[PDB]
This record gives sequence, structure tokens and C-alpha cells, in this order.
Amino acid sequence: EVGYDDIGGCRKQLAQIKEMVELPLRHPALFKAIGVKPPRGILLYGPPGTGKTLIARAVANETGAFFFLINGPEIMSKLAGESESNLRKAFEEAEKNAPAIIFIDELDAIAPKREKTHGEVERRIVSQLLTLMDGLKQRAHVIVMAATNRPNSIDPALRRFGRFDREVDIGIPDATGRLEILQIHTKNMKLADDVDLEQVANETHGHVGADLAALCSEAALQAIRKKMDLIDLEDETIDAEVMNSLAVTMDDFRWALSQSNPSALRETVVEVPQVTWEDIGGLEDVKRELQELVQYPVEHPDKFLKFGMTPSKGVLFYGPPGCGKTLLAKAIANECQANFISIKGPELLTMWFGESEANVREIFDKARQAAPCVLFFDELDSIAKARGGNIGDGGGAADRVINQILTEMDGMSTKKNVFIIGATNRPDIIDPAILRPGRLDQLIYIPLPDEKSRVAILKANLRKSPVAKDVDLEFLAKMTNGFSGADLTEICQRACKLAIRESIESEIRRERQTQTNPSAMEVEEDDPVPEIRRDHFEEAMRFARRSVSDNDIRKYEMFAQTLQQSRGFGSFRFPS
Amino acid sequence: TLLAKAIANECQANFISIKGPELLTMWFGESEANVREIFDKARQAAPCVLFFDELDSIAKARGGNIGDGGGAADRVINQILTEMDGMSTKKNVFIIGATNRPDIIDPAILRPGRLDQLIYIPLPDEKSRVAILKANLRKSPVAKDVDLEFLAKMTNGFSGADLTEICQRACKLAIRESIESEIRRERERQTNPSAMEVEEDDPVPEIRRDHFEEAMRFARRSVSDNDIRKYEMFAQTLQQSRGFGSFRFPS
Amino acid sequence: KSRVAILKANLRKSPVAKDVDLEFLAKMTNGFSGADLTEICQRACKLAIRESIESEIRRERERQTNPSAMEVEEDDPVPEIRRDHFEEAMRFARRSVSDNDIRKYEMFAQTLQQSRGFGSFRFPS
Ligand SMILES: Cc1cc(OCc2nnc(SC3CCCC3)n2-c2cccnc2)ccc1-c1ccc(S(C)(=O)=O)cc1
Ligand SMILES: Cc1cc(OCc2nnc(SC3CCCC3)n2-c2cccnc2)ccc1-c1ccc(S(C)(=O)=O)cc1
Ligand SMILES: Nc1ncnc2c1ncn2[C@@H]1O[C@H](COP(=O)(O)OP(=O)(O)O)[C@@H](O)[C@H]1O
Repeated sequence: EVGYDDIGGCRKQLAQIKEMVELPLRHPALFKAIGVKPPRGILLYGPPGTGKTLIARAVANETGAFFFLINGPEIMSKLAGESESNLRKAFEEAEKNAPAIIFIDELDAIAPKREKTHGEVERRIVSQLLTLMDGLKQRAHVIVMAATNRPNSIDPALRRFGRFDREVDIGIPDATGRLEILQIHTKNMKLADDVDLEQVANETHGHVGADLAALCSEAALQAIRKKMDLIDLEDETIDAEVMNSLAVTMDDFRWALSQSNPSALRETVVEVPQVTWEDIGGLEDVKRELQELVQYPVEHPDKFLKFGMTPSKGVLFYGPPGCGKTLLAKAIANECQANFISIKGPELLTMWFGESEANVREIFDKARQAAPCVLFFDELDSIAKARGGNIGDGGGAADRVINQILTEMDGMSTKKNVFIIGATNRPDIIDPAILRPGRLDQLIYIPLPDEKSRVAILKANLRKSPVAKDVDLEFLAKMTNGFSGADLTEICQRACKLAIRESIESEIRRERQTQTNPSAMEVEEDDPVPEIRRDHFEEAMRFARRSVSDNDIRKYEMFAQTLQQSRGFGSFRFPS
Repeated sequence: TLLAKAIANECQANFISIKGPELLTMWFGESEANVREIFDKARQAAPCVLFFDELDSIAKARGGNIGDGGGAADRVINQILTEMDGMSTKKNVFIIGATNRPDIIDPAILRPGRLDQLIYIPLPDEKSRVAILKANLRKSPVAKDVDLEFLAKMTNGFSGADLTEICQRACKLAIRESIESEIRRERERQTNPSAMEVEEDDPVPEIRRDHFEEAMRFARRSVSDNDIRKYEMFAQTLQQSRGFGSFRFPS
Repeated sequence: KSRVAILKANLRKSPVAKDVDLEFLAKMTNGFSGADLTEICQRACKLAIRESIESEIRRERERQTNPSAMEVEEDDPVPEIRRDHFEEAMRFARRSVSDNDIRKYEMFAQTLQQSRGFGSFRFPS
């Protein structure tokens, strides 16, 4: 049957559910001699196709509890006045086979009322379901798990104490989980040796477990269409050996990925960033300060408690564009192995234009659920720029979105895990309230990368590309007196583009030469340009440009010295 | 727009064009969710070239010299940026943007991951002008007597639209002359019924030199040299520095 | 090349050691004007002069205490501008001309350009 092996994604909420349900189910007799209330209901919510029903079935099988599935529309499709009988009989039958697990798939259909509550019979169904759910006499060990797309879609009374008192957001699987899902979905098709499922997994961003299964099936169907159809040898049952002779090639998977259309790309991603400190070449003072502020409270919470100091839970990065603030935030999140949530400027601008700031509440709740997390508000000054910056609106710096963010931060800190990081290229226009204590008070300045930092940035950008050892990278980094990280990335991309164009043009001509003059003996000399050379980099650097002018760096230096530690205490000595 | 259509045709990929009126309608109506629908449609029809023609229309509508009190950000452009940021997953949709006022375009549009590759389309050259005239006059019957290279060279700075207007005016003059002439000739047969019917065919069967001369008499340069100067400024406002032109590796 | 020539011309009078690679200094100065290069050279000369005056003086001050005490050796503590003086000078290197006003100069040069479209002009054959 289905078990933990079938449950893919390694998303680490299956472990939480296990810890939740073993003792109530794995050790049911224990609770008989101990006075404790187990989890009467667990609300699994997330994007559709994430395997919530699969997870519930696997838990039921691995714990031995009698699994009962109450399909939402199955009862809803039944005639009014007798569907209530179906729900009551389902609970009674689950009660009989104690311990039992009752799974309500698509719970947002039985009790969708969000206090709007249209209709008459559906109100009866929701109220009777409430009576049954609250009617659990704590006898036996029936655990009621329900599936819902979002927590707010179901009736709020279902979310109350004793009905569904604890919720788990399965969420979209990540690259590691996408790879494991691909492995589980590719185990009987005799996958080819060339295909590794790693490149596909990385390119598979935005898919869900159902999406991964559909992509694998589409690749298999492409393989079946490409071969074994030309022969057209078919019978009632295709020969096992004949079908096994085919191997799903990388090309088939690539085409399937091109024909994927993932079912929820837009959904926000809660993922441990893969970026590491290696990608950023320097910022040692900044790196150490970030390590302090974030890592120290958790690695050594006892020492923070000993001195009675509450660590700051907000940091605001300020600096010129393209210097690596987003990368620095990702790296700091990676070092602590905490989930990273990034709120770019377009999202804030959308909330501001639409006059919908309640999304800030939802974003903060999501960050709270995925703890430990690093809630990063990238380019937080976007709203101020949108309203102006030199003259702007007649009013002050306060705006709806920033006010909601401040309210959530003030109401935050309770969680002890969410850490707010803010990045802004225009510190002058940022609202001052953002910098007050209890908010993003720790201001960190990210300067233009140094020569060593520039070398590291070039190496990180060119790690994947084949770069000839002849081209000296230290010389190029030193040559770039004030290039930003974005400028270095542009130079590397232009060099790669030049190399790609030259290689394409050359092999194309070489193919004409064989077509025009068919050689008697075929002897390919391989690639005329196998790796990026000095001339490519020289031509690319010919177009190198400094995006960040020295005047805006001067303004940042002004603000930095606008956070000046006075000029009279530098020699402070105690009287002794 | 023609260049975008040609590039789409060469790749044999579907072409979707979002003209300025559509963007202005979405902006006035405060309905930017249509951008989501447009991007989804472009995604479904892959390979496609999603072209946002005259993308600067909203900025012009809000001003351009003084404009609104706020910055360049607007609802429609913000939604387009959000869709583009959430795009690239499809690997097939390609966004092409055309703007006659690059100065007022939102800078966020040009950031990496967005329409960063800026391409400048200059006024057609003499050879380009000849090709444009030939394309405009391919359908119309043009007499071999009228030299097209001379006309293209004569037009020192005419835009493609100006050349199209000249060709259309020449065709209009030819059509009017043909209509008037055959109408008179019909009077001539009604007023004085000829004993033997012998139609001499069309008095003007194809466009002649005189038609083109009269049309060129009204030729005009729509694009002034000052706006070309502003475009040249922006072009050199994307200047590749002035100190690396001689960059050599140490060897 | 112009920067190298300017540096050589400024330092012709001053005694500069052959070990200092002036071409490297010229190439490292990305967009320094002639005034900036002259300022760097003057600062290097000033640093050399200050070091020579302080070292010769402090040596004489110690030596004068004992009459005829140390040998009569005629030492020159700094007889030429050294490399360290050039690093000392470059620490204070400054870019006088901002890229924005260079932008303005190139703008005026473009406005003065001979319009466009007459490059291909050719008399009829
Ligand atoms: C002991 C303590 C721990 C704490 O929390 C620690 C923590 N855990 N997970 C996280 S989050 C995760 C880590 C990486 C990404 C985010 N954190 C945390 C807390 C603050 C800042 N960054 C992280 C708070 C406050 C206290 C205390 C201090 C003084 C006193 S008294 C009365 O003066 O003696 C009483 C209580
Ligand atoms: C190989 C690849 C193809 C691609 O896509 C190609 C593509 N197909 N249809 C289209 S669309 C259609 C064509 C005409 C109209 C539009 N495209 C496409 C892509 C980009 C721009 N224009 C077209 C993306 C990205 C990659 C890659 C590059 C580096 C690495 S690594 C880890 O550094 O080794 C991994 C993956
Ligand atoms: N991590 C996974 N491992 C194996 N199958 C998965 C996984 N995630 C999703 N699936 C697929 O999703 C299909 C249906 O999705 P489901 O489990 O019912 O979730 P939901 O009810 O939210 O749509 C299942 O048949 C299963 O094959």
C-alpha cells in the first residue's frame, strides 16, 4: 500500500504530522492511563494537487488507523435531508473502528460559509457537521483531518477550538522535493541513463506533485509516440520486452517541460535559499553583523537570555542597486537553514494601487507558519518612489502598505522566529517610522563590491559557463574600478552571448562547407569554440558600463554619515 | 510594429499585439487583471511574440513634462512587470516593447529580467526608403517609367509613414483622374452616340510619373529633427563608458 | 597613452626610481584628468620630501648629541621617489571630472555633429 516512501517532496510537514499522530494512534492505550487531550482535528491546507489526501492515506496506513474518506461533493451531491444521514453514518462507522482517521477531502464544499453563508440546506450541513465535530466525546481515537485550499475559505467556526485546532500548510514542493517527487513518479518506466532528473527538477520550478506526475506521463507519451509507432507492431497487449527497449530521453523530458503549464506558478514560494556566502565575495563586516543579528539568538539563545537582552528582529539594507542585498539576505537565510520569503516591490505596489493592504496580514501569517523564516521586503521604498520622492504627495511619508507592515511588525515578535529584512536603494525617502525601535532599526550599508569582492562576483557569475584558464579574472576585477554586481553580471552575460554567437555562426558555416563540398571522409574537428576565451571577454568589456554613478554613492555616503555616532564621546573613559 | 511582425514570422511563432488603446482602456477603467488574462493567452499560444505596442501611452496620458505628482509607476505597467517577473517559466513567450518616448518610460521596465535589450530604430536610409516605397507600391500598378530609387533618394528624411502617405496620395490622384476621365468619356458616348462601339480601354491603366510628381508636391516630413535629436541623446545616454575601449588582458 | 605621457612629463624634473612602473599607474587611473595626475605626482613628491626631511632631521638630532659620535658616512635616506610614495599618493587619488559633465561635453559635441543622412552622399556616375 501507500506509505512514507510514496509521500514525496520531503517538505518536512509530513514529519510534523507524524509527530502529531503517532502517539494518538501508534500508542492509543497510553492516552487511556494519562490525562491529556490529543489532536481532535488537523487541517491540511495548500495548493491543490499537493498530495494532502495521499499524505492522510499514508499516515493512516503507516499507523494502522482505519482510514475513512468523506468526499466533499460526494455528500454535497446527495439529496438534501439525506446527506446529513451520510455524514452521521460516516462518523459512526469511523467511531466503530477505533482508532480511525476520517479524512474530509475538499472541506471548502461542505462548509464553505465564510459568514456570507448563502442558501438554506448548506447552513444545515455546516451546523450539523459542527455538532458532530464538537460532539466527539473524547472517547475512542478518531482523528478528523480535512483538506482545504486556504484556511480562510472554510467556515470560521470549523477553525475554532476543538473542531480544527491545528493547521499544516503542505505548500508547493521545493527543488529537493520536486526531485524526490520526480523520483517517486519515475520508478517503473525504466528511465534512461542520460536523463538524470536533476536538471529537470531545477527547471521544474512552479510545478506541484500532480504537475510533476503529469509532466512525467507526458514525457512517457512522447517517448511512446516517437518510437514503437513507426514499427506499428501492435497487439492486444504490447510485449513487455518491446516496451522496455525504449528509454525516456532527455529531449522528451525537455519537451514535456516546455508543455507543462504549472498549476500555480503565482503562488508564493516558501523555500530555503540555495545561495551561499561563496556567491558574495566579501562584506565580512556586514557578513559578521548579519550572522550576529540572525544566527546568534538561535544558536545561543541561553546567552541572550542570561544578559536579559532581546535581539533585534529587523534589519534594513541600504545601498546602490545591484550590490547584492537580495543575495546577502538569501545567504543569511541559508546559513541559518531557515525558510526565506521575498516580497518584491511589484507586490507592494500592487497592494498599494489596489488599496488592498490586508494581504500584508496574510503574508505575515504565512511567514509565521513557516518558522524559522527570513521575511525579506525587497525594495521597500517602491511606494515612496511611486508617490514621488522630490516633492511627492502633499501628505507625509506614511502610506497604507507601510502602515500595515508596521502594524504587523508591532504585533509580531511574538513568534520569536520571523526575521524582517528590508532592502532600499533610496534610504532618504523611506518612512522614518520604519527605523524606530521594534522595527527595522539595524541599518546596514552595502557598499560597491571591492576588488576582491568583484573577483568573487565574477567567479560566481562564470562558474557555470566554460571559461578558459587563459582569461585572468583577477585582472578583470581590478580593471573594473567601480562596477556594481549588476554591471559585472552584464559583462559576463555579454561575453557569453558573444561566444555563443561566434560558435553558432562558425558551426553553421562549417556545415555549409560540407554541404557545398561533400568531403570523402567524415572527420568532425569538434567545436571551434569550446570555451570562453580572452578575445570574447575583451570584446564584452569593450561595452562594459558603470550603472551606478558616483553622485548617488555620494548621497549614500551622506546618509551613512547621517547616522553619525556623535563627535565627543570617542574618548569616553570611566573615572578610575 | 512591422519589425516585430517580421521577427515573429521568421521564427514562425504566434504574434500578439497589445496596442496603446488597450492599455489606456485598462488604465482608465482601473482593470489591470486583463494583463493577467493577456499573459495567460500568450502563454497558451506558444511560441508567441507578445508585443506591447506604444507602451508609453499611459505615461503620456498622465503627462510627460510635469505629469502627476507621483513617479513613473502606474497600475498597468506594474501589472505588466508582475506578469513578466512571474513569466520566463514558459520559456516561449517573448516580450517586445515599442515606445516613441523612451525618456518617459518607467525605468523599472528596463531592469534585468524585463525589457532590458534596448534597440533603436532610426529613420529609414536611402536603400531602406527604396524598399519601403517598393513594399507600399507592390500591389498598385506602377509604371516602369517612374524611377523609385530617385524618389527614395530625393526624400532626405522621410519616415516610413511619410513614404506611405506619398504613395497613398499618388494612388488617390491616379484613381480620381481615371474616374473623372472615364466619366467624361461616357458622357461623350451618351451625348454623341458613336455608330461603332470601340472602347479604347482605360485612359490611365497604371500610375505614371506625373501622378507621383503631383503627390510628392504634397510630400511632408512628419518627424522633425529635434525629436530625432532627443532620440540620439537617449541613445548616447546608453553610452558604453569612455575608458575601456582599449581594454587588453595582461600578457 | 596620454595619461602615461602626462605622468612622464610631470615627473621629469623629480627623481623617480626606475623600479616604479609608471604605465601601471597610468592605466589604473581610469578617468583622471591631467590636473588629477599632476595632483597625484605633486602629492607623491610632497610625501617624499616630508619623509626625507623628517628622517635626515631625526638622524641629525640624535647624531648631534654626541660630537663626532657616529661615522662621517654621507647617507641619503630617500634619494628618489619610491613605490611606497606612489601608493601613498594614490590613497588620496580623486576624480575631478564627474561622468555627468563629461556626458554634457559629449552632448554638446553631438549637437555640433553634422546632422545625419549625408554620409552615403555620392555624385551621380
Ligand atoms: C531567551 C530568549 C530567546 C528569543 O528568541 C530566540 C529565537 N528562537 N528562534 C528564533 S528565529 C530564526 C532564527 C534564524 C531565522 C530566524 N529566535 C530569534 C529571536 C530574536 C532575533 N532572531 C531570532 C527572544 C527573547 C529571549 C529572552 C531575553 C531576556 C529575558 S529576561 C526576563 O530579561 O531575563 C527573557 C527572554
Ligand atoms: C537550455 C535552455 C533553453 C531555454 O529556452 C529555449 C526556448 N525554447 N523555446 C523558446 S520561445 C520561441 C522562440 C521564438 C519565439 C519565442 N525558447 C526561448 C528562451 C529564451 C529567449 N527566447 C526563446 C531557456 C534556458 C536554458 C538553460 C541555460 C543554462 C543552464 S545551466 C544550469 O547554466 O547550465 C540550464 C538551462
Ligand atoms: N509528493 C508526492 N508524491 C507522490 N504523488 C504526489 C505527490 N504530490 C502530489 N502527488 C499526486 O497528486 C495526485 C492527487 O493529488 P492529491 O493527493 O489528491 O492532493 P489534493 O487533494 O490537494 O489535490 C495524487 O494522485 C498523486 O499522484
